[PDB]
Amino acid sequence: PKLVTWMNNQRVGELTKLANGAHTFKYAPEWLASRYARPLSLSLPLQRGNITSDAVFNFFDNLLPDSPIVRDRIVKRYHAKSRQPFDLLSEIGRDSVGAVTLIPEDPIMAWEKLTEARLEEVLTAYAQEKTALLRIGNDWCIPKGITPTTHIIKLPILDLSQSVDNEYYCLLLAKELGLNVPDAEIIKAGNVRALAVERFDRRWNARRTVLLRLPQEDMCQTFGLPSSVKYESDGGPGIARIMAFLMGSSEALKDRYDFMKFQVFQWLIGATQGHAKNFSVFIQAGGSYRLTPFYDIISAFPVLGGTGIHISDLKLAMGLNASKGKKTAIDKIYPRHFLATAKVLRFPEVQMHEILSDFARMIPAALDNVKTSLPTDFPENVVTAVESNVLRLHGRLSREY
Ligand SMILES: [Cl-]
Repeated sequence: PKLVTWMNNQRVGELTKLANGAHTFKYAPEWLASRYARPLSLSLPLQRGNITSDAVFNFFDNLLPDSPIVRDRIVKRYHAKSRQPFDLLSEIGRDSVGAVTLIPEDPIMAWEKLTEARLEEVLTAYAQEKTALLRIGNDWCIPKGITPTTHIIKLPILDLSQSVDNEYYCLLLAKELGLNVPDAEIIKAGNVRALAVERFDRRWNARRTVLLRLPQEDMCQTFGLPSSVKYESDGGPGIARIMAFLMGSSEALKDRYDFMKFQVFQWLIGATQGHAKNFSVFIQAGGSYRLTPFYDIISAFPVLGGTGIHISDLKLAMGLNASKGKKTAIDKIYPRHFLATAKVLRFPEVQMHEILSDFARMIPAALDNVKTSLPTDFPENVVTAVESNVLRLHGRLSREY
């Protein structure tokens, strides 16, 4: 009942599942002795004894997809012993988010190039269902052994049939507006259209002979919480808890500014799904941390008017301060709410003003610039929907900034 936990080529410790179902973790002495040792999670601090808190089960369970439907698929695909976490990671824990590599108790870089036909096949087998591949030059490949992947691959997902184009667009816009986000590309293989997002939890060495995994954990993990409480309405962290947390980042000022800037950005693009698991931090040597780039960005604008949903129904996953409580409706949110929030969280008014004024003058040019990076077959309705609504909200920044 053990899975050895590795960080690149270093043994970190072991995950054990006792006979009664309890999960425990124990760091390896060689790991702890390193003057550069870092915990697996800020919720699992470095220590010599057996860790038995719920933070253990929660940390590892948060490495898996949230969806029971996706988990059944995983058990079926690898014939996993059960749907239980320990058993799923026994099958797919070799390459996961961050740098944790889980290998059953019972290297050289190598890979296999895939043909367009083969790539189409691989992708047609896949909250949503996502996989990962290794990019070598302009070819998509399957890594061999412990060789890591470099890109998260997402398939189309309320008609969220254009979620691939939606996210591509949002990521391009975020980058154009100065936000820290991964690059992405729309890949076409036969009749499949998927989004390949470059992973920021991976890094090639200078000579390109070794691809390293970078340790990171999302906000539920960092707080020892189960994925079940990822939404603030369920007791999960919101802007206040995360901002407080970021005070201790090795890049406090830049991370708080970036996180606040991103809240304004989600509001402008109608991103209604920015829950706690959509934020992560890199865990660095010694246990210090800093915010990773932003990810999993999708606009709810292209889904408007569909199932009868109006713009008035769009709500931010993490609310802002309101005179009498919180402000969550994108359609009712204005700059005063961001400034009121900045104030109570001790985020400088001058910085909040800069963020608002920068979007005020840059949005129109950013929207035009993004168009050159869209493929000829990009769905116009997505551009139309996001563009018109972003400009509509952007007007509110101009009637003051
Ligand atoms: Cl509201």
